Amino acid sequence: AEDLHKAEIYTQTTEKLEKQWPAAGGVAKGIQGDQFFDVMAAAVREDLQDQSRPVLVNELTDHENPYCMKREALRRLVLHACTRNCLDETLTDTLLDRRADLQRLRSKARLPPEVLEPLAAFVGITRFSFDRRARLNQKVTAVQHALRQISEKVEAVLSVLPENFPSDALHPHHPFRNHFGFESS
Amino acid sequence: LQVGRDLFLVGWVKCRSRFATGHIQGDVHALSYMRRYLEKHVDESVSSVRFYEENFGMP
Amino acid sequence: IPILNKVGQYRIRMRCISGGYSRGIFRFTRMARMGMLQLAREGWLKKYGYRPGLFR
Amino acid sequence: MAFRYRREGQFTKFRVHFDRSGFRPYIDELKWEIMDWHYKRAMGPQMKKTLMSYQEGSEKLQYMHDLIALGTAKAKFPHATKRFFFVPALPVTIPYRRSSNPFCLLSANKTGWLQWSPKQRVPFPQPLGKRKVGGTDPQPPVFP
Amino acid sequence: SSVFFEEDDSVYRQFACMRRVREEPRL
Amino acid sequence: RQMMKWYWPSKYMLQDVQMAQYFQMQAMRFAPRPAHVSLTTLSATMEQCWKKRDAVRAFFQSIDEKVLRENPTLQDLYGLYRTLCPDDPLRTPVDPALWRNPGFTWADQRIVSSSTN
Amino acid sequence: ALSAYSLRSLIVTYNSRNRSSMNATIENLKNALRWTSPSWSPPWPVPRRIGRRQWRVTYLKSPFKYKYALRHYVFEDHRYAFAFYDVNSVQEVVSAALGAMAGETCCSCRFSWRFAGRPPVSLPTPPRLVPSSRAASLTVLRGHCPTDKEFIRRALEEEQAVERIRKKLDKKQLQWFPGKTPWAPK
Amino acid sequence: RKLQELESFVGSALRTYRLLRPHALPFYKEDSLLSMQSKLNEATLKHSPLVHDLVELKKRNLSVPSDLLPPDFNALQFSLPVVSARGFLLALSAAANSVAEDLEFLCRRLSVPNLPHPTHPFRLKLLLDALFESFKLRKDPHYAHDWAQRNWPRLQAVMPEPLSELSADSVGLWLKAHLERVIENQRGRHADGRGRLLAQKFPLKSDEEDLYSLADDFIFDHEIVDEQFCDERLSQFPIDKAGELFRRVADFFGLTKGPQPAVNDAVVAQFQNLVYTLDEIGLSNWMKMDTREIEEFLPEGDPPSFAASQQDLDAARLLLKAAARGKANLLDFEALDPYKLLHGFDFKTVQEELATLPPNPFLTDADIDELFDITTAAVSMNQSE
Amino acid sequence: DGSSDSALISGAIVRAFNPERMKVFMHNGCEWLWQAEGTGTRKRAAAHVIIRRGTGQVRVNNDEDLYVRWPFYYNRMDVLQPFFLTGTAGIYDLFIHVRGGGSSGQAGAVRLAVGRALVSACPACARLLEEDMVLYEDTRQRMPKMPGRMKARKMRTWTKR
Amino acid sequence: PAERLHSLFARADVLAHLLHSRLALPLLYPLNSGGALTNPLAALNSIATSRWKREEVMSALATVTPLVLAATSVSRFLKTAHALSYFAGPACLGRSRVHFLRPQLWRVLKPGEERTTKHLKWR
Amino acid sequence: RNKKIRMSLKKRRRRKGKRAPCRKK
Amino acid sequence: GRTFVTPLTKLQHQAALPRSPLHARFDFPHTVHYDVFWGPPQVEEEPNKSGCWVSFRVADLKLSDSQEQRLLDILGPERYDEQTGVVCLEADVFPQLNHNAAYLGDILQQLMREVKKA
RNA sequence: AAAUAUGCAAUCAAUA
RNA sequence: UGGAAGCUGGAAGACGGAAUCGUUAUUAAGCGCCAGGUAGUCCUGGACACUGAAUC
Repeated sequence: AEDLHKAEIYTQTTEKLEKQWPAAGGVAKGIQGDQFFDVMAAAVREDLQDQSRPVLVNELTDHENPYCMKREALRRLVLHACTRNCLDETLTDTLLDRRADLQRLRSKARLPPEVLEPLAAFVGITRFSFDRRARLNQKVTAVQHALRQISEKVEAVLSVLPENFPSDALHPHHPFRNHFGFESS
Repeated sequence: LQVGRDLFLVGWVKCRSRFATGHIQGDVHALSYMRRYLEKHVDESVSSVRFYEENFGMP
Repeated sequence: IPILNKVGQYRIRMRCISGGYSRGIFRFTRMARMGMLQLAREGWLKKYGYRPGLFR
Repeated sequence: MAFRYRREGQFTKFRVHFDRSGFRPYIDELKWEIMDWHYKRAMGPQMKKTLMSYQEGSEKLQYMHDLIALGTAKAKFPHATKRFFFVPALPVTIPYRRSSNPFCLLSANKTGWLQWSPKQRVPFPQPLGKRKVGGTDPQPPVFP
Repeated sequence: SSVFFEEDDSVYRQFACMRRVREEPRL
Repeated sequence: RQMMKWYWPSKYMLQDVQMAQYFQMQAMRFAPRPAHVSLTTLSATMEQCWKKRDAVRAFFQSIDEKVLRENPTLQDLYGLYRTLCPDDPLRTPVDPALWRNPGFTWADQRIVSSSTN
Repeated sequence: ALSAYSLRSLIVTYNSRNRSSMNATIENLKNALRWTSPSWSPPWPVPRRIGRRQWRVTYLKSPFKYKYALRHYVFEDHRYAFAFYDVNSVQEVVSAALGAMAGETCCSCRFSWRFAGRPPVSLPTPPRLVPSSRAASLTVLRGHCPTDKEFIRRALEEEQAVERIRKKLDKKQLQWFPGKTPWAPK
Repeated sequence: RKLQELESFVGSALRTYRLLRPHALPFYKEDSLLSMQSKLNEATLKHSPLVHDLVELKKRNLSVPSDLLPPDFNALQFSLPVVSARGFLLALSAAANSVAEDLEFLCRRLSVPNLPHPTHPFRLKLLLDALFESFKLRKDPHYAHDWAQRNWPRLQAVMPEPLSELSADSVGLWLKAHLERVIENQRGRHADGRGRLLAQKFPLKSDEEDLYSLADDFIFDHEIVDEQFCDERLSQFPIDKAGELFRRVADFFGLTKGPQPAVNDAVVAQFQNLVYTLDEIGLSNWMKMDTREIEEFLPEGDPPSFAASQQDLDAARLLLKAAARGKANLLDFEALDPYKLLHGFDFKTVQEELATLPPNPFLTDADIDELFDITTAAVSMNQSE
Repeated sequence: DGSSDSALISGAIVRAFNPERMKVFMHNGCEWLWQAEGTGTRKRAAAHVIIRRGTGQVRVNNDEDLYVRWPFYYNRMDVLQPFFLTGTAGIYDLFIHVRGGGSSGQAGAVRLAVGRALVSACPACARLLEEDMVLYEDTRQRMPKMPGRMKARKMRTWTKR
Repeated sequence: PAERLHSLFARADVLAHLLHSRLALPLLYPLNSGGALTNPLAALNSIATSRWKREEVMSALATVTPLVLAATSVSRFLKTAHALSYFAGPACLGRSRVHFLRPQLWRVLKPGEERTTKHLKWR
Repeated sequence: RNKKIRMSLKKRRRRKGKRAPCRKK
Repeated sequence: GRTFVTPLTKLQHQAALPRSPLHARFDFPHTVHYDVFWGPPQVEEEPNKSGCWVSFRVADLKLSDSQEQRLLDILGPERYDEQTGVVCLEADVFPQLNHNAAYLGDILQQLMREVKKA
């Protein structure tokens, strides 16, 4: 019962986070646009969800999907103290699928990387990362390095900017451009 | 056969043009469901139904 | 290439996984007649689309 | 063409190579599944027996290990009158691949362990008739 | 509607570092 | 690879069940999750930008729109400065794509909520 | 331009080994779509049933001799394809498609990302016609795909063309002894 | 013998309900699902804070705070939620009266006698029965002339001009010829297709005059017809062509003509959606079978007679809005989820949940409110005897 | 008078609910559809047939002649007999799309399709085809080969001792 | 009227949705042969009443029945339209056997009907 | 192998476009 | 010489990549297709799920007659469907979808450069 | 007739 | 004496004695085609289609 209660609390927290830090225009459009505010909001929401995700007692799988967590808790309870016979043990899955709340949560999972990573690779974007926290980290590191110089000065700032770094100099052993890409998530 | 496969019942059945007989074993709830199906959920002319040799609590 | 006589692809035979027999072995099963029969009758193939009610 | 859907599978069944038909095999999955079944059936009950043997120092050992690892040990024992139930578990042995599918039930696992349940009303490897799954009865046979 | 099909040569001409970045070193 | 995938996997490499390891896993799976390096560096960058707000304004006044277009990182700096302070350092309004008005104002205190049940 | 690409089509082909599993997946997809948040209608895809495949392995009935007694082991597969067009709620559609899967059913996803190229050049208001000196002196249906039918037609024509091209290329490049070219040192 | 007849009738009623409820699991599976749901609900709710709070309050003799259970909340029956039966009845009465208004207007234009009183909860069915009784034919060519004499003037006003301008004698002669051809083609000992269609007729020999059916007896005018008709009427009806058929009927009756078409395409789309919805409750089975057995085996009962309440009116309005938006089942909303309410989880109201769902393109909230009269529905329900 | 009124009612019904049946032509005292279609199957051959009031030209698949598709007179008669039986030989031009099977199977499928098209054009004339059994769909399939047998029924020669 | 005819079918669809919602559950809902009788959920009568009355569901079904009986008029209209759509127009010894005089009896395994000839010998 | 299959292969070559004799010489 | 720049390295080195997601290096209509496989836990990777291709219409490309002829000749008749005037380019050279997509983009850019050379 | 220059299988129009 | 092809063909062989086998119409009989044995190799085994009867 406590695990089910924690799962419900986690789902409520995820809904509150979604309403508090909505992604304007859709997650895919925000990722494609790659705006600093959108990346920051997505990373903040993801990190808050990660921090708030509970640790249940009866399950050793820390599911990041509230749908999966709630469904597994319900299935465990049903198996433990709701199955009269083999027919019930088989109809457990139909019972789970017939719940309206699970139906609603079914269409609220995170976007898998492969939806856009191959498209970005085809376009030719090397300063990119499907992971919102990683993208925020890259942008923030670049901004910190630019600020370090912000104090012939615009030229130095542009030189320190990540986009203006030669590709040949990334690794000594491969003095050729367009050889390194973005790590897949 | 479909009903028994769904209900995990065991035993045997024997159907012909005008009659049917069978010996069914399984959980009490499954047996009750089978009895209800035979009494009310058969898509053929069922003029008479009879149940006999009922036993419970078998190991 | 004499060394291929010993370290070549053609020194490999399809042997039954569950029986060890080296004849009557199909890639789709990797097992001989009796291995396939035991696996099918134990009920390990129902999940994988096996239809015992089909002759042809 | 009098029976189209009846013969639907004939073309792939008869006049196509396996490597080009697109049919997906099952050997490389059932191979691991059977060993998983055997390992679980062999180890789960013994794990539960070992867990329940003492049955008095379980909470003390959990407290000490929590102190050693986390340093707080108050996650499971907020106070002296809280009971932490231990769920039997076994190592996961089948190398399932981590996938981006958010609905995968064995991709978010991080402990390398899975909970084990002795109760299952429906037997999974349902044999045909009287046949018993091999490796089920270890007692030696007795002849007349 | 912000697609920039052609890069502005003036900015790269003004800034040398971006000029070098856009430049293709000889094989 | 295909020819080396015929027989069963080794049965002597299956993990053993040990009570000590079970307790270790039980203790470890409750470990805490620290805050992300991205967010810590975001806080540090916000502090630095607030400290050097004047330099940012001078740089954006000196710069033009084409340089901002050609250097996306400068767009991130502009967005950070705009969310920190409502001032519009650039002489001319920017296109929506390069920067869209979020309507946000700053991080560890902003990102907080409380409730009970 | 990554920011301009649009998800023209997303075709999910559920591959199952059981009719019950396929039906469960279809029902789960329907229920997931039935609860999609935003005239406006849920992103109902166009169903496309695919045939059934089979395979056989033949063995004798006996452990020794008796070659005229034989047994057949028959396997089955089922495939069912659903196509979303002009997908705007990419996250919602993908989540529903992936969470619909039930039992052992797998899914193969077919993504199409389209870029419209340079936008058409806008024509201002055409010049108005004035009299001269002489004159002066004197979606609705439920369960149907909400996207445009012409859009669907164009997508289908492109899909058929690419399928023909793929078949031609594969047939030309197919070989039984790969790597062999005629008259080369064999 | 009476017990045997009662058991047979119960079986027939259960079969009729199975016909009406397609795409549903078997009865034992449904019962098992309900059992599992109830046991799960008890196991979950035994530990709820609210249950413990109420137990302590009752034990210590205190009073229950009023601001705990929302006014619309109802007690769980057998550990699982249930919707307001009175509210459902009120919504049904409102919708039935709304449709019966148009049906009665159509009947009056045709001068249908023996119309029922509007307060009757069975107003729609009574109107349909009265219409079909007024317009009935005995399938015998001898009565064709009398039927044309009695009924042709009523239909003349509504018929399109080229047919209305005709006389009653021509209609009588045409009906006589059609009936003679139908009788010949039905008694010509048809075996395949036509034989099955004839056999599908539900037996009626309780001294019941044989009545010509235009839905079934019309196509027997010609001996031989396309086998596609038989295939569609016996195996799978083209449910997707209902809009086309309705447009055909409207064109025949001259509703399409005019600068502003009287019916238009929105009405065709609405009819298509209605047919799709009826398919969910078994339209296809009705097309493939005879509905006389459905009528004769579907159980009847005493009409409801109770007193309405403010909560009942609110529930009826919410049910009408949910049905308009397509979510007619209220058990799937967070409002009727016992777990969240008992465990103190914030939940969305019915209106809040409906606000985040696609609206009905043909019926907005104001239209619902103006076109459904909960007051008259409650009056009709409160009607007695 | 009465006949005119009955014809008016029939024409109104046809216009309202059967627009395609308006375009008909008189022949041998009865109306025949200007254009009609049908389908047929036999063995692994499926055929679609369209008949339009013409001069009697038969085109098969991509503009192929009847005698080129079916060199054999019995196959030609299988295909074109229903026209003779109904008496509409030369009245209609036939267009055929056939796939699968062989010469005789395609001929049978086309015969069934032509009969169905003719009955659709003039249902009252199907009595002329009933006796000849033109409107019969033969669903018989090849007998599967059996294990332990060379063919569906053939076997090796059994040797005693 | 125009608006009345415009809204008639939408309101009929609302009624049909109500009927579908009612019919989507068992007749004696929520009664069950399991938890309902074995695990009842006094001080808790406000949130869960063990008592239950059948007259409510009986009346609900009684009101539902005539509505579906009326909805059968939709099927009647569709059948009428379907029959009209196939109207043609003005009006224009020994046994015969195919595929054997009589069906053949088989005492050996038929390759086609193995599901009925399996018990018979294969030779 | 079988003479009939050899002739079949020769006929296949002829259909593919290689004029080869069908005589079993 | 004994040391040389491999063709793929040359393609990467001479390829021009966009500065930001707001910059397009193609400028013509096209559709990018790739396949992804998802399902329950599995130990074996699904084969034939690493290739990707791009399809476009020559009329949409809107080139001169000589350039269109050069494009058709370079891509061959196998990659050209005449019924709808469509042309497709495939890339399944590596077992990784991202690598195949990057290679596909590079080869498409090189193809367009060669067409413009016409 | 300034239309065509004509042999048929065992998969695919829910897509050639 | 792995299979296929080509030039030459002085190999038997003219439907086969006592005896002997298969076969229930999309069947007999004829004809081609193809999965599998993870290089090559059967006329074997297992299938597929096309033509297609006669007889108490």
